[PDB]
Amino acid sequence: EAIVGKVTEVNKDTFWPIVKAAGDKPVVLDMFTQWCGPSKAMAPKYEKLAEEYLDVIFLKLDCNQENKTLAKELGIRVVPTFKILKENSVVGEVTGAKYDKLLEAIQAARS
Amino acid sequence: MNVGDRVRVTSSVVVYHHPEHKKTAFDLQGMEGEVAAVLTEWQGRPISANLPVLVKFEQRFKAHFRPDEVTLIE
Amino acid sequence: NKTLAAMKNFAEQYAKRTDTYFCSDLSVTAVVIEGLARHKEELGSPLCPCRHYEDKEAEVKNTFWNCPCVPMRERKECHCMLFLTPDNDFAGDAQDIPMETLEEVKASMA
Ligand code: SF4
Repeated sequence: EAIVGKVTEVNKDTFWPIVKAAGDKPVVLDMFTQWCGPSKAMAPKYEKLAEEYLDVIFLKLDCNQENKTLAKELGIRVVPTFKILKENSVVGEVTGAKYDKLLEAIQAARS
Repeated sequence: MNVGDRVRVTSSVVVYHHPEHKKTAFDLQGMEGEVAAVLTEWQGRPISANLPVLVKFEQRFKAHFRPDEVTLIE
Repeated sequence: NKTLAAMKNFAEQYAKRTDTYFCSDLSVTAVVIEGLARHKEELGSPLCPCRHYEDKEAEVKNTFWNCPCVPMRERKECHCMLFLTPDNDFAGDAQDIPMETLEEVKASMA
C-alpha cells in the first residue's frame, strides 16, 4: 500500500507486505519516535527525498508500544534509524539524523 | 576486553567531568587506566550503552569509552 | 503538567550550567522535553527519548541513558539536540523556552 512520491507510514502489520512487493524498488524505512529531536528535524528532508526519488519507496514506522515487536525485530538503538531493504531483506542502514549518509545509502541502493 | 585490563586512551576523547578539570575541556588521550566494567547487560538483561567500556584512572576518576578509543597494554 | 514543568526547568537550568544552548528551532527542544517527561512519568527516570530500548527497566537501573546521559555528562554530546554546544550549526542563542511554546508544539503533534 505504498505510494510513490510521498512517505507512507506503516505499522507492525502493514510493513512486511509492502516490502514483499517492492520488486526491484529499494525500500527505505524511517524508524522514529514522536518525541525525538533529530527525528523531527529530519522530517522535512525525508519528505523531499520521497518526492525526488520516485524509483524508491519511502516509509516510516513509529517505534511505540504498538509497533514494539516490529521495532525489536528490525533492530533500532539510535532514533531515528533508516533501514534500506531490497529483496525482502535489509541491505543498508543509517543511524541518526545523517542526511548526507542517508543520501549516499539511497544512491548506493539505487545503483 | 576484560575487567582489570590495563588500557591507554588512543583516540581523542574530550571530557568535562574530571575533578581537576571541572567543567573544562580535557582530552584523556594518552592516559592509562584499568577497565572497571564493560556494559553489556544488567543481571542478564541486555542494555544499550554506546560507550560501554568503563575505565578507572587515578583518584577513582572514571570515564566511558567505545572499544576503538582504547588499546590494551600488555 | 507538574512533571513537564519540572523537566522544562531542569533543561533550562542544565543548559545554563553547562554553557550549552537550545536548538534554533525550539520545536526540537520542545519534543525532547516532552519525551523526557513521559519517560520520567512511566519509568521513574528520564530515559533519553532518542534511543530505543529492548529493556527499559534494565536501562533505568543501568542509568547510562538517564538524562543527562553519560555522553552528555562526560563529553557534552547530546544526540537529542536538547543541549547543543556553541559550535553546533543548529545551536541557537537561547537557554530558555516558554511553557507556551512547549504547549503549542505538543498540540501540533495531535
Ligand atoms: S542525548 Fe542525553 S542529555 Fe540529551 S536529551 Fe538524550 S538523555 Fe538528555
